[PDB]
Amino acid sequence: RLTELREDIDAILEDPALEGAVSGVVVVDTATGEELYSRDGGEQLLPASNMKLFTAAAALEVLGADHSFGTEVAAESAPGRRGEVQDLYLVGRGDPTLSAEDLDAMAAEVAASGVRTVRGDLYADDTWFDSERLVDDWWPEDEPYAYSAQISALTVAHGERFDTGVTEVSVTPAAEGEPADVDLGAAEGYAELDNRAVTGAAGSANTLVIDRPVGTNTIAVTGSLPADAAPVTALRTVDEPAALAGHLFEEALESNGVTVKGDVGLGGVPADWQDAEVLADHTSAELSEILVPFMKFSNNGHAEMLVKSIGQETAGAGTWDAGLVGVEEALSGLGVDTAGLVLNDGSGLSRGNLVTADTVVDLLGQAGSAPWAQTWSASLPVAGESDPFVGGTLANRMRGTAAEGVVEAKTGTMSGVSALSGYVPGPEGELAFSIVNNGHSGPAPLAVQDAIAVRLAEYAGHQAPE
Ligand SMILES: *[B-](O)(O)[C@@H](C)NC(=O)c1ccccc1Cc1ccccc1
Ligand SMILES: [Co+2]
Ligand SMILES: [Co+2]
Repeated sequence: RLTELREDIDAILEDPALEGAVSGVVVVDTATGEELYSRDGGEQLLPASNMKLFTAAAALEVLGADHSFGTEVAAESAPGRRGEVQDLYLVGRGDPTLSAEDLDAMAAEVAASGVRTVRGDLYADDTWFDSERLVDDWWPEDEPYAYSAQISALTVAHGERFDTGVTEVSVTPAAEGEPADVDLGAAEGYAELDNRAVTGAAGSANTLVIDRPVGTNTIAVTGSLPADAAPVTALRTVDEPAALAGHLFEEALESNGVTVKGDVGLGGVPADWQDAEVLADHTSAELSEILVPFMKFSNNGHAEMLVKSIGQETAGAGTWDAGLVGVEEALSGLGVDTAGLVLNDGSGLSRGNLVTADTVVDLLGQAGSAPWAQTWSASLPVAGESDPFVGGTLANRMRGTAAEGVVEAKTGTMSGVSALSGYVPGPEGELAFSIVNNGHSGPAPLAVQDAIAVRLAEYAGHQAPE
């Protein structure tokens, strides 16, 4: 095809959805190196979550595909005869998957290694990273939601998708007139609850709202929920994620016969502790396994944690500023030319980011030529696949088309921003593309993205199913 394929994409790209918008669309054969389509490939645009590609590759570079994260528990000395200690520390070192059950097993160890009592205070130590909890230009009004999760070294991850810094809020109706039962889940007895919610008559106005008023650690429920309606689970953030982890760990300890007589709160392992006793430790799966629930579902926590991890590796500075310089650096070292990159964050959430479709495709190029390449591939959503962990953010797109089970792309979405970028493998060769829609006045031009994606899939020796 080539110029015929060009014509096909030229046709797609006029669509009345893309009215008033800029679009970096770039296609390259991995093998031939040749450029197969270009348009505004050098234009600066916000990537939203496509930023994640840059973060993922950097992290792979700087930490290696087999890097593992640690949590541990420490006291100044071994427990004393009746099984006692003074202060006690739960210490995060950036594990983006540390779970309530992981906490449990660590508690069980503290018991197993002799401790009957924490006769002083328990600290949640998250100082491996700085404590700047949110990016300069993140929007305040987003904060209660999961994707705006606070960023902290010590952070508990909820459910199999390892969403950090949240709690699940359960809202279950009673009967018409009667109020509704609200659970804060993991955050119970950590965050405040202000339940003004009320079950309404069956099949009526659903007007429920689960909020955390800016600057507070209070879950505000308000509005109505119909009696016949199904129970609403809902993911919501909390302030100081390490304090929550502290609280959960108190719960864990007491639940393993370890009494905690003092306060729970934030604290760093003191410098005057030269022979600290590591009573318990946990180790996350290596970075390879972590990239999946990260990239599949586009997890902001993980991204921004890895930036601060890149920060700690290259500079010993668990900080966006260093993490970010260590991102630019990593990439330059990968062959990627970063002239057009503007880094504000690692997830894409920052409006302050900028990219170009060549900078993307460049990166895609350099990535498939890598010791890690394979694990990089394993992270990206694969179109039209039911199983959330295969489909990721593309599970419900390009179904029953050439691209289904073929195209390896990464999504990026925001009020005025869309993006699709990855690999089109197949019989007639591998292929690499970037489509970065920006400023479109309506809904995210997903039809265009998908229509182009299928085009390439056919171009690779695939057929639409029947
Ligand atoms: B990325 O997936 O573009 C990511 C940075 N976007 C968000 O986290 C985001 C921004 C604004 C509103 C909602 C969300 C969540 C989201 C949006 C699309 C796909 C996945 C998650
Ligand atoms: Co509790
Ligand atoms: Co096929």
